[PDB]
Amino acid sequence: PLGSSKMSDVKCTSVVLLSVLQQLRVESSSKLWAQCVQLHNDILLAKDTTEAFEKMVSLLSVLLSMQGAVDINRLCE
Amino acid sequence: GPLGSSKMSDVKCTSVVLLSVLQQLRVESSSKLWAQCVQLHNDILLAKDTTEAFEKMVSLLSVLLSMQGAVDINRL
Amino acid sequence: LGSSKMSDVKCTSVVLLSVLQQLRVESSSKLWAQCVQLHNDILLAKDTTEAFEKMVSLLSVLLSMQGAVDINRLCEE
Amino acid sequence: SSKMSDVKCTSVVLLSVLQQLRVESSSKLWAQCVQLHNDILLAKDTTEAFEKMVSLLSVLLSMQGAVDINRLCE
Amino acid sequence: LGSSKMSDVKCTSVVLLSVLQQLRVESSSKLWAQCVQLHNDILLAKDTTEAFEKMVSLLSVLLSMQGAVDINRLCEE
Amino acid sequence: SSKMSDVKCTSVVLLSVLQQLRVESSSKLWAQCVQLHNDILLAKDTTEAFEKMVSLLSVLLSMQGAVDINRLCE
Amino acid sequence: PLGSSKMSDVKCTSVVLLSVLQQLRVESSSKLWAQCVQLHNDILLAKDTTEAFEKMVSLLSVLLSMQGAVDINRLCE
Amino acid sequence: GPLGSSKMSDVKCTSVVLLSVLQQLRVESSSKLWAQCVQLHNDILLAKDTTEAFEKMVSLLSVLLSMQGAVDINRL
Amino acid sequence: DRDAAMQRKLEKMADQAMTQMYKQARSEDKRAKVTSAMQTMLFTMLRKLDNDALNNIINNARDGCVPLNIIPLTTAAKLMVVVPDYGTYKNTCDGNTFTYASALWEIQQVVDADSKIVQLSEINMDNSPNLAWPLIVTALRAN
Amino acid sequence: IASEFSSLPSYAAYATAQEAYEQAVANGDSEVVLKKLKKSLNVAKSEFDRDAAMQRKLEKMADQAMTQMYKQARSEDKRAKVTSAMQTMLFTMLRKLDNDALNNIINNARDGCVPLNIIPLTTAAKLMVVVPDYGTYKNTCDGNTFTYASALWEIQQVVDADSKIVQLSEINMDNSPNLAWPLIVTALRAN
Amino acid sequence: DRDAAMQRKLEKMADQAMTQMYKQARSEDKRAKVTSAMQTMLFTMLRKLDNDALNNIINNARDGCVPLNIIPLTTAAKLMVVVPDYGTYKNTCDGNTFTYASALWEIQQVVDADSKIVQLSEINMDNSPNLAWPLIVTALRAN
Amino acid sequence: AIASEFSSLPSYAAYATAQEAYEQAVANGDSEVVLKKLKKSLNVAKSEFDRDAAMQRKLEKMADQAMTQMYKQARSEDKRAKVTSAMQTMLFTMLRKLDNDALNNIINNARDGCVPLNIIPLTTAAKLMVVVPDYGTYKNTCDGNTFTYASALWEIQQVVDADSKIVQLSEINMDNSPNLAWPLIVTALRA
Amino acid sequence: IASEFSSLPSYAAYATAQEAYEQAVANGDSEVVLKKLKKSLNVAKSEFDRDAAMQRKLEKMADQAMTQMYKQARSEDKRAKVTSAMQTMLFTMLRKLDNDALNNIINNARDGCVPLNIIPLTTAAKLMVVVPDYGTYKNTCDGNTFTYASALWEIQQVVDADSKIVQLSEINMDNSPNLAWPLIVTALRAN
Amino acid sequence: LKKSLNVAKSEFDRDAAMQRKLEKMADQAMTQMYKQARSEDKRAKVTSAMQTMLFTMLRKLDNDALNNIINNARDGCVPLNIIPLTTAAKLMVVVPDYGTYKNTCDGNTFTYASALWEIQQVVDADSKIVQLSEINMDNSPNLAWPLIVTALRAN
Amino acid sequence: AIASEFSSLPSYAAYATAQEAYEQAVANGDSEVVLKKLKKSLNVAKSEFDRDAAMQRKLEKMADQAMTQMYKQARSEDKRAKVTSAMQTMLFTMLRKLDNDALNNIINNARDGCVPLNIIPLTTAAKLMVVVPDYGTYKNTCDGNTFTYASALWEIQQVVDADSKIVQLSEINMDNSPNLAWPLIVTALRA
Amino acid sequence: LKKSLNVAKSEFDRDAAMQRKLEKMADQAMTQMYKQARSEDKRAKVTSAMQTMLFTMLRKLDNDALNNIINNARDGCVPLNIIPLTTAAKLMVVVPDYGTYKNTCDGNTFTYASALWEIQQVVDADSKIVQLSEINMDNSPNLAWPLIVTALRAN
Repeated sequence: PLGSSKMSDVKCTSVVLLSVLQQLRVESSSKLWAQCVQLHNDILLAKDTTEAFEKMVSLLSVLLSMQGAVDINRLCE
Repeated sequence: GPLGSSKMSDVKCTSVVLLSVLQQLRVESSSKLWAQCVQLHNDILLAKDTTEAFEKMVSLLSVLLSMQGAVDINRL
Repeated sequence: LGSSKMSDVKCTSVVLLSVLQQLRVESSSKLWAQCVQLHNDILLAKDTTEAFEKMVSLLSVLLSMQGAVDINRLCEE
Repeated sequence: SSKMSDVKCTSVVLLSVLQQLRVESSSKLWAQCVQLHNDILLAKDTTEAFEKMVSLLSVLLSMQGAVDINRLCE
Repeated sequence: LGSSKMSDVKCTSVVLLSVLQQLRVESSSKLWAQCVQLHNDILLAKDTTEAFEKMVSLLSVLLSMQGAVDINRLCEE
Repeated sequence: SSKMSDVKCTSVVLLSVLQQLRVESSSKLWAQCVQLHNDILLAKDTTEAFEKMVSLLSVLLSMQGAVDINRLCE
Repeated sequence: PLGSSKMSDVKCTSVVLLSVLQQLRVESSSKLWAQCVQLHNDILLAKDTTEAFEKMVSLLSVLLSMQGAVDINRLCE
Repeated sequence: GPLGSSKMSDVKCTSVVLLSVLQQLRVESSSKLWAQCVQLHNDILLAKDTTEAFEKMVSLLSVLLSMQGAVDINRL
Repeated sequence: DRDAAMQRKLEKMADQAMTQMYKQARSEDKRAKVTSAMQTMLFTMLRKLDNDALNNIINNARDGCVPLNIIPLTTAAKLMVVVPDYGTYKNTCDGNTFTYASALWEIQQVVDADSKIVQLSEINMDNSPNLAWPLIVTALRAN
Repeated sequence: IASEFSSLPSYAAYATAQEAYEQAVANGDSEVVLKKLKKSLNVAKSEFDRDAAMQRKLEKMADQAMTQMYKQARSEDKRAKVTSAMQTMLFTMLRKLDNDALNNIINNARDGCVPLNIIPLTTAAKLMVVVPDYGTYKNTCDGNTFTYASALWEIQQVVDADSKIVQLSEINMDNSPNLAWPLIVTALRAN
Repeated sequence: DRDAAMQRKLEKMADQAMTQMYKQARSEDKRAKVTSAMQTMLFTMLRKLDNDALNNIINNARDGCVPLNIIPLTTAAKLMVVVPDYGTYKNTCDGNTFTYASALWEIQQVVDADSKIVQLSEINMDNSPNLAWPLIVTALRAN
Repeated sequence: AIASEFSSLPSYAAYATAQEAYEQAVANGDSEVVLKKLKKSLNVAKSEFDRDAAMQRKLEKMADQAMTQMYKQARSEDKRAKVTSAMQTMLFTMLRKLDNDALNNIINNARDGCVPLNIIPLTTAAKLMVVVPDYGTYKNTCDGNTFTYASALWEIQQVVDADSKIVQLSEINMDNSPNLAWPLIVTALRA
Repeated sequence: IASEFSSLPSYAAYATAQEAYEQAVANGDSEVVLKKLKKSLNVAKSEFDRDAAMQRKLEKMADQAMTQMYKQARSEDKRAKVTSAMQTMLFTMLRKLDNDALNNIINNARDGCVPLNIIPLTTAAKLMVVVPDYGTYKNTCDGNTFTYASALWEIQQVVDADSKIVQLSEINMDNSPNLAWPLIVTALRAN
Repeated sequence: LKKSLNVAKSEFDRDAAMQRKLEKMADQAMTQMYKQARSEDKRAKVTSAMQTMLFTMLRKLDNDALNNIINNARDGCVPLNIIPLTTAAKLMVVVPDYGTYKNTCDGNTFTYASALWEIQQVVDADSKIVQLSEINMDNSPNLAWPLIVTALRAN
Repeated sequence: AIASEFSSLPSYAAYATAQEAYEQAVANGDSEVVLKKLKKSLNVAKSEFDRDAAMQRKLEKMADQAMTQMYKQARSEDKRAKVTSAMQTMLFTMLRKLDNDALNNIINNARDGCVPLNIIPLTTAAKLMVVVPDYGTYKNTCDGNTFTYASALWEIQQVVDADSKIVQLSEINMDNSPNLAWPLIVTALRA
Repeated sequence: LKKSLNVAKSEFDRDAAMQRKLEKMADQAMTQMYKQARSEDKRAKVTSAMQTMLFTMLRKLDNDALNNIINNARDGCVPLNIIPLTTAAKLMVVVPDYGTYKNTCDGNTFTYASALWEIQQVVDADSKIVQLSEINMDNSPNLAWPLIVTALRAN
């Protein structure tokens, strides 16, 4: 009832994504955290798969900024 | 892409979504309970056996189910 | 003729709580919680006897506060 | 009066209901409700009372989530 | 004869603040902070002219609040 | 009166000083100070005023840390 | 001005001790933390070296309970 | 007992006492400043060079000294 | 043009000017008339309820006989009241039984205005003038 | 005239002063009294208007609060939709896991049979569950036994909606309506 | 014996009994007499100060001419006031200058009761009856 | 095996490791020296593990108490909901008996989902706002640019849709209604 | 009679009722009026006593608050003594370190010359310090140079106690009293 | 039952209230002053498991835009603000070396997240403006890397 | 060397390590492959280090702003202290002119450190408490078991020392005074 | 000066307000979304340095009572409540093995922290009472270790 297989995957991925951000104690920055929740919320209510992916790009960018090459690098293993 | 212990993988991912639904229901307002929830979730993510994972998941799920009404398992 | 006295009791308890509130009763948390509890029991009473008993308890709070002098002027329509 | 005393009592129950719905959690609005309720109680003109009652009642009606009327009028 | 008018000004500003406080002025944080500030400047004034100027500012707050009608009754000993 | 008006004014300054020393941070005590101050202002008997003044002033005096008198009487 | 050489050492040690307890996030337990502060405070105001050592025994016991054999063991190196 | 880089040892211990005096003066009520204090203190405890230690200590001490009055360096 | 975005702005500043320092504090207390109106309404309603118990406590209160704690409903529940004079005492106390709010209460303790225990036997028509009135009576709900 | 303003104490003075003026102009009084009354009227009008501004100020703040309440409610609707999306996702995933224990508690929850504490995994561990009706009680309980979460539990006590003990012998189809539902069943994990 | 640890305990319970539900809320508002007493005291003191500026604003206020914001002290500081009628206007305004609190102010803007700008030229003895009184005058402190 | 329910505890690993080293030392015929050393290490690991287990039980007990507190708070809320229901029923029963046309009009309109957003004003040309959930309710109160409500007539000052975009009164016919984003928020001034 | 109780509104009624009774007993009125007045007196006495209890309640709470304030002050004295012990320890240790930079700022602090920000260690870094008097200014400043913490600092600006800029040429012995002390000196680390 | 498995060994009535009492007290003694801090070792393992789960999922999605920003992140090119989706929206990026710059920039156009961006400004490690003409292979060794590129999303 | 002021930063170590590996690779004549790989690693380590440095500056800036805010709050407190001083001076100047014996008595007694602990009562046999800092002040007001204070006489109900231990009125002579723990807290009832 | 060392390279007036502006903005861009968590690696090193400092100091003090509770702690014997200093005050301890029990207990007397304590009760790992006669070398293997000993401080 969430949508296609691809849409279900995106929505579920955004949930895990938000959890990782929280796990990285990003909640501290209340301004930034609010924007993350909003992105995450727009992905879950999305009807079109293209709006979901665009929002996921914005949300994932927060994680990449905080993690840094070194971490996501030895992480892609 | 790759498999990766399918069932164990599904259980762990389901636990992440469960903790989120719990947070979404504001269980975080009760620190003692929320801490236990986080522990169960964490122990599931580190579980080695699929059986251990499921047992913990039973404990963790019962917290959500106990919130009678604010969930409405029937309309779903 | 049972023109529903129950209804009058419940309606009156509501007015009574407000008078108590008007008399600054709230500034006594323990006593106020007790009043709210009496008022709620009345509004949910199934038997007219219970509503009146409870009403007795809640009214005793006001009589105690007003004091013999003031209560007397009121009675004087 | 009689019509006047029934409208005044009703305003008391109405204000209580507003309190029950936790409207007091909004100082701005609660202040207005109380002034409206007080004016109704201090009205000598039956027309002044009802005009205010209309304003007070509309606060309750605007709270759709807590005021499903056709379910209460049933 | 300089029987110290300064002293009267300072003493009066104290009474004035209290009247403002008595008139529920405090329920206006911004305005109240301003009053406190006027009252403090007066109590620390070194020159009698400054105390009176400040006093003018602080008194204007009360006159604004009382309104023509009430101020009039007072003047009537 | 004259002796009466001077004692009343003094009570106003005294209450202010108590406020300045942040006594209002203790509801219990502040309540008593205000009642004492109000009774002094509503006194017609010069003896009633001074008796209360003694009680009000003692609140200030008990605050040793904020009331080093011989340093002010100097 | 703290006292003898031995007394200075004890008082200083209690300061480091309290810092270690805090470093171990013992502040959480407000009941226990209050007792630690009190012990620490009594050591610093102590005049006699025997009262200091006794209090240090009570205070150090909190750390030993929380650390455990394994840690303080590989720590005695 | 043993020596153990005497001066470096003295500087690090003095930093622990400094942070405590600071806490004692309630600097913790200002989270941004207290965090910086904790950082300086920590960097002193991990300092490798005696010179680096002293520089940090200069920064950390100035926080206490800035609290003009609540310290009264003269009567001491 | 926005000749409305200009007037609507003036009416705003003017209003703010008149309002920024206006005494929005109560005066000549109508809050007292509000309380009067509500109590009148309340007593009118109580009168129409025509209940014995309610009438009894209201009537007793008018005689200075008031409850000091919420009137209890369960058996053996503690009740305390002020009995201002012998007139009220003889009118509500018979032996060891106290009659209040359409209920019977077993008297347990009585205290002086001097806060001293008073024995039931000394509360009689001959000796009452010697007692330190008013009295505080404590009784337990019978039945 | 200017109605719904009478509730303002300042409205009274204004009206009075307005009448006195007209009355004096009627009886044709001298300019001396007329000027006096006119001034009285000007000041009253003046104060009435300040009040009018203060009242409109009060009303606006109240309206601003209502619109804010409207916004917050809209936000909650949106929040609810999100929560709902997550629940659906959560329950779809739970179904795929296809585990008897998980499935059992989810199905019991659908009927109102829900846990009051975290389901324990060790033996003799205490569990408490809410049983809404006799039908549900009959489908999970059997004698002194309670079957839940793919496990056996030994009933230690039953209490009615009034926190009063209920003996097992009292819980049967014919004596159902006489009990205060729901019932809270306390049991210890068997095996 | 502790025959004191018994009476002191009774006096405590009795007191608590009388106090647990007693109306400790104000009544017949003396709080209004307190406010009256303080204002009387204040005005008496202001009168004895005998200051022109203070007397001027008090006197003006009695005529319905009140300040809408704190009276400023620095040059070019903004002041706003209500001018209830032409009587007050002609008594305090001369050309483009406003005389208030022993100070001169350069009038900057005037608004109707309808919150509309009014030009100084139209405020005269012949045309005043056509204006929407009261007026709100805004001026900047001169000197 | 049953002590592996604490498998998550950090001190668990150390304990298991200590037991293994010992077992292996005995299996390898190691000397008394090493044997006692490994056994000492094991006993300590065991005691620390046991203390952790106790902390875990305590964290669980507290969570359980929190759950129980929530249940009571929920039961309490339910009770409050019933009280609220009782008061509203009492309130509308009284409004009904008052039988005033204006009140009845806003109640009946609310029944159809037509409710005000800001406080109904009594000021001439005052500002009113109401939400209209559908064309049905809209047609019952809108006649041209005039809105009938609360026994009074208002003039529509603006009509806005569910996205906040303006809407013309012309583009609101029985046929086009399907193309609009409901509800609609009408703004109007008292006649 | 019972003085310092007159401030109680209930005291008035009591006194009045007490007099009316005596007056009626004097004029020798009939038992009918006497009984009436007596009852009035009994009730008044009754209410007066409740008030008396409430007043004494008020007084006690006030006293309890004062004793608590006494306790808290005692606690602070103790706290101060502790803080003092730590300061002494801290400063004794600082002296043993015997570092010129540390010693310099401690000595400057003794004269009132203290930092407004954390002393920076990098070049061109901004430092701000309070200079209480000219004597202190002369001992640390020289031209456009400021010597502090074993480092050279280049003055970027000086402001008086009124936040107003002060030109270096104005800071000299003869023009000292004309300046608004203290002065805040802003400088950048040299070298 | 199982009310024995635990409460067995020797028996009577309150000879059980006694046992439950001891256990409760023994647990209290053990928990009174026990470790309050968190095990950093485990928290690290949890983070790792969650990230592994996340990237496995992102990989599975195989979306060009996500892949692009992930790979650029692996090269040190990371976003400093949330990537915007509306036209002319501002985006700021760190470019660590020339190899990464030339791989993503061509003239005054920056290719990122399956989109094009117009470069408005470039500043080096010293916060100084760098002219696009300054950024080329031969002159790269003279630049104070890294660089912060600012661009506006193309239509 | 100057970049070693960030030596504390965590990303500092990685950066330094990356630079060394590269330098060593070049010194060892390693191939282009490895060389570019190590150089890539270095550039990234460098960028991350630079971003950390920026965070450090920001944490310092914020700390500095907090210090500055504290300075203002301190200056503000000082100003408030002056206002308090002014009001007390004004208050005691007025008390002096009131020239009432009772007030003067408690003021003079307070001057010597003899101050009340609870509110001075006016009730007959009411409870009063005062602290007596030394035998000097004690002898000026204590005459046997009668305490003179506030133009009234009280009867000592109890005398307590600085440790809370009771004290007899006999063990309070000029000679023994040195053996007692001052101050003393006297409790007494109005005559 | 040094107002050049930093603000040198090419010069004018507001050709400086520009540079300070860029730096401020470049730092803001870098700090907008930067790591908020704490480095667990360092926190561990700080704790270690503080404990090393503490135990070095405790060793230097060389006090018999402190040494005793430290050494017993190294043997697994640790206090569960704060060690009391007043007579008859209650103390609870964990005893991990027989070797440690016999090294600290003799009959119903427990020797700890340079003091003597009267044993009131002993409970094993199962929270069951153990009789002192049960605790001896030969029977130790049959006990459910560890043990929690409760004692009252001697006079």
